[PDB]
Amino acid sequence: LPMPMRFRHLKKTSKEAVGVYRSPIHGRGLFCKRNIDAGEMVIEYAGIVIRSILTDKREKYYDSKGIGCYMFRIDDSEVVDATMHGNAARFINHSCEPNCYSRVINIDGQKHIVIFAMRKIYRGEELTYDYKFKLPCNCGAKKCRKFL
Ligand SMILES: Nc1ncnc2c1ncn2[C@@H]1O[C@H](CN(CC[C@H](N)C(=O)O)CC2CN(Cc3cccs3)C2)[C@@H](O)[C@H]1O
Ligand SMILES: [Zn+2]
Repeated sequence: LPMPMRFRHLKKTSKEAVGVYRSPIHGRGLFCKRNIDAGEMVIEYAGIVIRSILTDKREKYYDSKGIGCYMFRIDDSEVVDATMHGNAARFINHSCEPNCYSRVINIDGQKHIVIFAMRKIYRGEELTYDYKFKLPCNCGAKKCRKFL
């Protein structure tokens, strides 16, 4: 189906497809509640598209209030701040053998970060994507890069 058609009514279907639980990779993670077909649009990384130059001061503010800072870097100029207006996608952990990938899509003039299933994902599995950004990696994959 064309990309703009696939983006419509994710809020309703993502509440039934995924859930947030403790993760053995790190803290909390996103897990699937039912089998997700390969190529399927899982969830949007919801939040506010902000200027990248403002992330340093925004993260400093959040850290000073004891509020966890959830951000997804679009490019050198833009970042999605999911701290206040986010959804369950903000808990997606990194893996060197991910079952998901991130993409910046443009729907009716507006930018959205969406998560796609790279293979069929089975009930109970944690959803992961490759983070592009040393920090030690705990994905546990055979072909682990050992750092994020
Ligand atoms: N494969 C990995 N191996 C090791 N560490 C990982 C991996 N993959 C995600 N990580 C960590 O997770 C952060 C990305 N986070 C994803 C969700 C996280 N699991 C959460 O519970 O909130 C979001 C940031 C915001 N921080 C809030 C905090 C809660 C507790 C301590 S800090 C976590 C990353 O920057 C890392 O520090
Ligand atoms: Zn890894």
